[PDB]
Amino acid sequence: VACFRMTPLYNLPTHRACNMFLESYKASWILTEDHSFEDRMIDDLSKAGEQEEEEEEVEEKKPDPLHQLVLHFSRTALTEKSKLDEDYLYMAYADIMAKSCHLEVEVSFEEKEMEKQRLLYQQSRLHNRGAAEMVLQMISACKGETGAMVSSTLKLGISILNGGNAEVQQKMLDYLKDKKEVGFFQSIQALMQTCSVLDLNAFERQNKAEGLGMVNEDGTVINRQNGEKVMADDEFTQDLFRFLQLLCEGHNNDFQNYLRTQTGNTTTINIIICTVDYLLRLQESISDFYWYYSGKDVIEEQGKRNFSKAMSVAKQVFNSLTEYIQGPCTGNQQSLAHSRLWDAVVGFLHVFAHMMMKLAQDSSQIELLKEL
Amino acid sequence: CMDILELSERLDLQRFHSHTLSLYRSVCALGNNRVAHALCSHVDQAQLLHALEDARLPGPLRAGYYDLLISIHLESACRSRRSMLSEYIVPLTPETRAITLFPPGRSAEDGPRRHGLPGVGVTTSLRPPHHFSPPCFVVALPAAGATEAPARLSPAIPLEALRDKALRMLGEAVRDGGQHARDPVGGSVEFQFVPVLKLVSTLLVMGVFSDEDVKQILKMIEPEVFREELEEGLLQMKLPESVKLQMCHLLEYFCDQELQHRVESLAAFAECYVDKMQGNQRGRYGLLMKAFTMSAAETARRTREFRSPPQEQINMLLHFKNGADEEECPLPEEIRQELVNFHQDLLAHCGIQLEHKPQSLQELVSHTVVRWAQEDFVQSPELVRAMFSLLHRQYDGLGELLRALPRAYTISVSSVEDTMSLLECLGQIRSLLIVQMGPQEENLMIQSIGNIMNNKVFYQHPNLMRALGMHETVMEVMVNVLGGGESKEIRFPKMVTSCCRFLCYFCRISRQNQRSMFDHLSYLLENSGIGLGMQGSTPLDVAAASVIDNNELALALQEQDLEKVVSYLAGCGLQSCPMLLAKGYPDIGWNPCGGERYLDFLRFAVFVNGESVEENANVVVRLLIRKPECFGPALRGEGGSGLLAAIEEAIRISEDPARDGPGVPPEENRVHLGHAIMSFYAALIDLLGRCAPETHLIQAGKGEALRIRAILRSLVPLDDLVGIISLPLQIPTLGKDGALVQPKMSASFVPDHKASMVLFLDRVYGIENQDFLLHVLDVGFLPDMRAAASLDTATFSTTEMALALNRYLCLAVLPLITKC
Amino acid sequence: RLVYYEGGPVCTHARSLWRLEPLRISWSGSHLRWGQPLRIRHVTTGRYLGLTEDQGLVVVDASKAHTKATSFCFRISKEKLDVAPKRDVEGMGPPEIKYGESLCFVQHVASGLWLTYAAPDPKALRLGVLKKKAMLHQEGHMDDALSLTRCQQEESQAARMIYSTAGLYNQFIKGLDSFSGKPRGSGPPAGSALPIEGVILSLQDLIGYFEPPSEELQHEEKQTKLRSLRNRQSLFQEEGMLSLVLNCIDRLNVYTTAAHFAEFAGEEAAESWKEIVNLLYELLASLIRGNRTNCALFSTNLDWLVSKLDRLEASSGILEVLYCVLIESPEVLNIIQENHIKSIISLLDKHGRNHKVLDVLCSLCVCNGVAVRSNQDLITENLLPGR
Amino acid sequence: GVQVETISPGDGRTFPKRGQTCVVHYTGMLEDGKKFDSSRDRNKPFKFTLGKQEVIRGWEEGVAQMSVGQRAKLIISSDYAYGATGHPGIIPPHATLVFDVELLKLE
Repeated sequence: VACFRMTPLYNLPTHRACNMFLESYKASWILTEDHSFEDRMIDDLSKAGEQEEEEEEVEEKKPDPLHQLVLHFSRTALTEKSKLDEDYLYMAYADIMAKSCHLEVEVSFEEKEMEKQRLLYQQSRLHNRGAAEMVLQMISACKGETGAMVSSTLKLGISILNGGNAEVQQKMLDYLKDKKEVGFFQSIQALMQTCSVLDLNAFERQNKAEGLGMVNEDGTVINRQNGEKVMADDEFTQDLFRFLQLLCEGHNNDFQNYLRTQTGNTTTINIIICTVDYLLRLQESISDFYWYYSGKDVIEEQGKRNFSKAMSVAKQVFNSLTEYIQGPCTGNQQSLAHSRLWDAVVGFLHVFAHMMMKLAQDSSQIELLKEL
Repeated sequence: CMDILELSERLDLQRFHSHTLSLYRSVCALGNNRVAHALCSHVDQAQLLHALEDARLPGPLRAGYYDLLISIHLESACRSRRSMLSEYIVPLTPETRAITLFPPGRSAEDGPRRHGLPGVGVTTSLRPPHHFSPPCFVVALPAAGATEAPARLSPAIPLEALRDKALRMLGEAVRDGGQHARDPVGGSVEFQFVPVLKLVSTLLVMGVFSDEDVKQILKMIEPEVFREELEEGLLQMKLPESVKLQMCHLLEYFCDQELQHRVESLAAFAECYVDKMQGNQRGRYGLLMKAFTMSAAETARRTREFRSPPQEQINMLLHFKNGADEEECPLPEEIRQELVNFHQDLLAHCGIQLEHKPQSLQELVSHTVVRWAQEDFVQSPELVRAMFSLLHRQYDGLGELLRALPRAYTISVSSVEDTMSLLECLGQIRSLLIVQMGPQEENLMIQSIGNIMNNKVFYQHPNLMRALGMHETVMEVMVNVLGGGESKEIRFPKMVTSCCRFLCYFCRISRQNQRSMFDHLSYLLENSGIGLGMQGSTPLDVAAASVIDNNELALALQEQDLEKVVSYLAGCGLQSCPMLLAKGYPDIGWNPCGGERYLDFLRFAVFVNGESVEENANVVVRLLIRKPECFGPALRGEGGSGLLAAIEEAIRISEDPARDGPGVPPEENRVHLGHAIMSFYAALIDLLGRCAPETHLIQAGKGEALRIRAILRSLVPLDDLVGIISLPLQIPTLGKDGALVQPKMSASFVPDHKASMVLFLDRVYGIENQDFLLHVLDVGFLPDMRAAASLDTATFSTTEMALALNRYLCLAVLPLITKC
Repeated sequence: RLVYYEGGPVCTHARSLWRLEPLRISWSGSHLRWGQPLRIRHVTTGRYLGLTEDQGLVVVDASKAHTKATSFCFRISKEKLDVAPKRDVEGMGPPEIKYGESLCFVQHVASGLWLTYAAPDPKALRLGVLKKKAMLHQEGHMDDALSLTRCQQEESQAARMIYSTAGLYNQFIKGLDSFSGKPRGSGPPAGSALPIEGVILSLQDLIGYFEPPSEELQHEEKQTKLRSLRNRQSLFQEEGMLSLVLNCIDRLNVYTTAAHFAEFAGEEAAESWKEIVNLLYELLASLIRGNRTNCALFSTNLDWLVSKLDRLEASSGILEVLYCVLIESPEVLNIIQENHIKSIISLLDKHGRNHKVLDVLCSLCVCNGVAVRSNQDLITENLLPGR
Repeated sequence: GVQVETISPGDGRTFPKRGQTCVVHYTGMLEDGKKFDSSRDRNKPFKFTLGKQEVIRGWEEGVAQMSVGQRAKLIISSDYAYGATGHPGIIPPHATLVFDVELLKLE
């Protein structure tokens, strides 16, 4: 019927064809075009001028343009306000700064060393100009609300902390212990609580929506093309826990203890226990998914993708806990021992034991078995 | 009197008069054109121009008079034009066809390396004109009633002379700054420059400057970069930070003009390219049809393209950026090459494709911003933000175009007039976002909404409406009005009803419109806590329209929104209506009207296209049982009388005045409590029946479906349904010497109440036993069928009760008997 | 007098602050230990948690707060271990109870009852209130344990200041009411003496306390100071000091001039009438300045403020209060009326060309980038055409 | 409404007729001498058509009485002026108006 009916492109009004062409050209030619300007922009902004012209006697020199930009965003974050307004300029410049730190046959030892030194220099460009303090201030100012602003802040923090940057870790810890503000960890705890897990109801709704076949043509309207409803914020969850891991990377004992107990603050939040709580939630969700798929002989593609996303988040959380406790941090070890980690481990052991057998019995799920 | 120039030494008078000018600006601020006309009598055009040109004026008074001129004569037009300037509705005319990225030349292959002068040349984006009225104070005052006359226009001032004076004043200021005199106009460089630059920027944004004027302004900004074919420009003059802020505003305008030129060039190219693609596809289809089935598989392969939707055809025909063969992309190479060349031109224009002098606007802006930041530690946060926004645009011109394109739209020449009218109406609505709602504003908003809904472009270009963001603007205005002083009552119910009706129509127009409004469901549900004061369309109605009969959106519905609605329903079931209590109604202890509204929304949420959505129905049933007060006092466990007893008590209430109304008819004969109670219980039974599972699920034996049906049967006994279906209805009769004695439908038991009972009986209990079928026929259905048949006389055929009975029968009863 | 478990914004207010007072005086600041008897004092009211036979668990006055009624202790568990003896020591002692981490059961020492929450209030949903009356019970519940949370030095200082200031201003109001309607004629004022010196010093101290931060300050520390000032304004308002200041202003406003005041309070008292009224208006302005929540309170009694604009003793202070209110609150702008606008214009007419009145009118016209057409039209109609 | 007092004489022969466009230059003052309007400030003569009710009644009658090239003073009572309502923000309620009107030409 519909297939028999012809819908040629040439039997269209010119203006409608123009709008369709603009959409398609934007999607396929402009969006796909790759232009790398972040490094050039950051280099231009970091370069100062005429230091020889003013020869400021005081060692304290005026900030250079990149420093002034970072200071402006720090001022915005420090302004007393009820909420942090979405700021496209801040998001764009945070993305530019994050991309400036690239983190790029077997590679030679000299090549690897040069790559490490280059990344260190790129991160120093930012954290010598207050980027670490700006990241902390923006996280505190987000006040536990998820969104593009906190996503950009977390990505920038990860970029400047990648490789366990000891100098950035020291700067962040010094700033936190000097300011003695509970807002930072309150915001972190709220974000962790808002992080989502696998939802079987959302999965069933998505399955029914995908199964439903609309009547009109695909081009005219959406055609059941909607964003994922199951663990839609998995990227943000991974970014948050990666940031927390990078704070402790390298067996940074001071930050490991600080994440558990903020001595100077009026109130403390146990980020280790918060992480354990999220892990328990995720484990229960994964157990529910396994029980849903236990009867079925084979796991479909969408179920496989959801399992993979949940397992990636769980892997990041486990790595974060390992980073918390390694060194060892005896305080963190005791906290975890008394926490609810054991129940999560028991549930994970049950899920692993049964999923290994189920996935081994079939060969189309080899990649999923390897990930598990 | 004294010379106003004595205020340079009389400082108290100077301060008082400057604050007086501030007060003038405040009273005419944000679109009060009537007050602007009034102020034209207190500060006339001659005074304003003389003050503009006066060099001895103290700085505060100079700035005050410049700002007063802008506020009285230019602020409203500038604001409306600025609101319009972020969108690109490009008509497909010869002028648009003639637009090219680079001016005709030979400097480089990807168009001449040199751009055209920004803001100079042909531009075709639609922008409604400026409207001004003469400032006359001897005309007869409108004899029309208050608030019915058309909105006042801004006072008129001669724009040609004003722009010439502004240009001359800017040139003189540049010369004086070069000279470095010891007595700057206004007492300081800032006072000399900032007012003039503000006036110039305002005029630029209004777009009253001609091409020659724009060329002069560009030369003043930078003589060398903007040379066509003072020796020092403004950008190298060592100016204060506020002057730099005004310079940033000018540069922002010119960058916006460059972006607009890029968008229009893209649209002009798109017209020709889609024309060529359509011609080529027509030729290819002709050739394929002429081919006499060389191969059936090949024929199907080729014809799949024409079977595909036009958007997918366009995507396939354009998918050759990285190279493709004639099989993948049938587009010929000579046509592919045009797109490749244009893409190269666009990248070159954006600078993405690659001296100590800038030589271009982008380079000039980048160099200037970086030089300012290097030279000084800038102290003004507004200045810092402006400079870095400009720098970001310069470095990411391509991203700028990408973000601008969603707001571009091409239209045929035939739609230009209607689009202009729609743009004027939308400009009025947008202007209403910055003013507290009053009677005149409400009238203007209603008129604008009516004009928009009458406009045909509103229906033919829903994508254009969504891009313009009309729905968001209307929703924001409505929510502002609702939130403002919501505690006492809802003011401007006519305005709220108009906005809600417009939004419902917007949802009905298109499925993408429905999804766009569905994205704001939580907002609408948040603001729908207070209702029933409008007596018409409400944000709850908008929310229902945003999901009605859309399976995708119904499945996308959120449990949180469902709980919010259920909590509203519980509150209605526990508390009485404050509006009714104020009007004097008896306090019955709950709110059947609001309860019914929330039940209606839930019904639309759970039932879609004649079938129950299990995911929504199970959630709704669980929420309702978790908050039993939602069922009303009758279905209350502890002391509930039961459904049948509740309906009978409601009938008694309706019969008895002083239990049904205030008893101390402006709208639909006020509200009647007995009918309200009956309607609430009918709506609840209807919602539960629609929540009942489907027969195919029941046969499949799903445990969840069987459990839900068991819960529904537990809630509603069958005997209560049969009793309500058996309750007698009032029938029109002839009496009092041929007078027609008719029941009041809005205050009595009606067949619509039995229809819900029939629906619940059919969907939850069903009829499968002949004895039960005969019993229900004998007690409930046959008497109503007989009444409907008896009302088929010439006197009673068209009565309200007769028509309601016909609807009830044909929609509930007869289909059930046919099934059984 | 009653005690509740409440979970709203009260967790940041001053009425939820308590002070733990061990029965000893020396080393009373030592570490708190399990089973150690102590009193629990409510900071803002100065009353002690206690058990009364007639009413049960209440807060009683210090006069009635004897040891048997008001002695409580913290217990790790509900077991019957009180048999274990406890002996005081000279020094900080062993640390036993931790902020946040430790869970404490509160037990009335004399009776052995446990501090718990009363049974759920009937028709709780119809109330719409989650407040739960607290009580002393023999058994209690499993979730009776409490967590002790520290409060900031600024918060505790503000609570104590609220207690003292409320006492002083209530005493002042009572003194004024003592002779409200009794003219002295020629003789003693015929009332109770007024704490004039204390009131003046307290008002000056509170004005200094609420002084806004200076503009020359750096952005970060200015923001911190602004946050602290907003918090302290909110604390005082929530404890009701704004209403107390308004009551004092009303009682003093009843009199038209210092001589009229002296006719009832005596010459010595009347010597400070103008100073006290000016200080009260200054304190009110300091309390509401920059605080939208405090400024919005005047949307209900705007007439109370506007009707006082013509008083000649504190014209500048009253105008400053009005300016703060109009700058902050759009609700006041929405409820403004033509008579109010005419009163402000009359201020212009009768007090001279003061640019602050023009500023007030501008603030009436526009607030937060939203225009009030009714106010604009009223000002235009009532101010311009006269010329 | 209106009283007309000549300031400078016109031609004395040509007078506006119904449906004719009068071009004038005017300055308006309140009865106490406060100026509130003037076309000379805008530098553009004011044009209006007789009999279309575009202007107040006092103007409609006074300009009709005037003659081409004539300068006159029109004293207009409140009822012929904006009257009780007035012109909010410009003319107070119940205001007598004084105008200095010159009839430049007829077209």
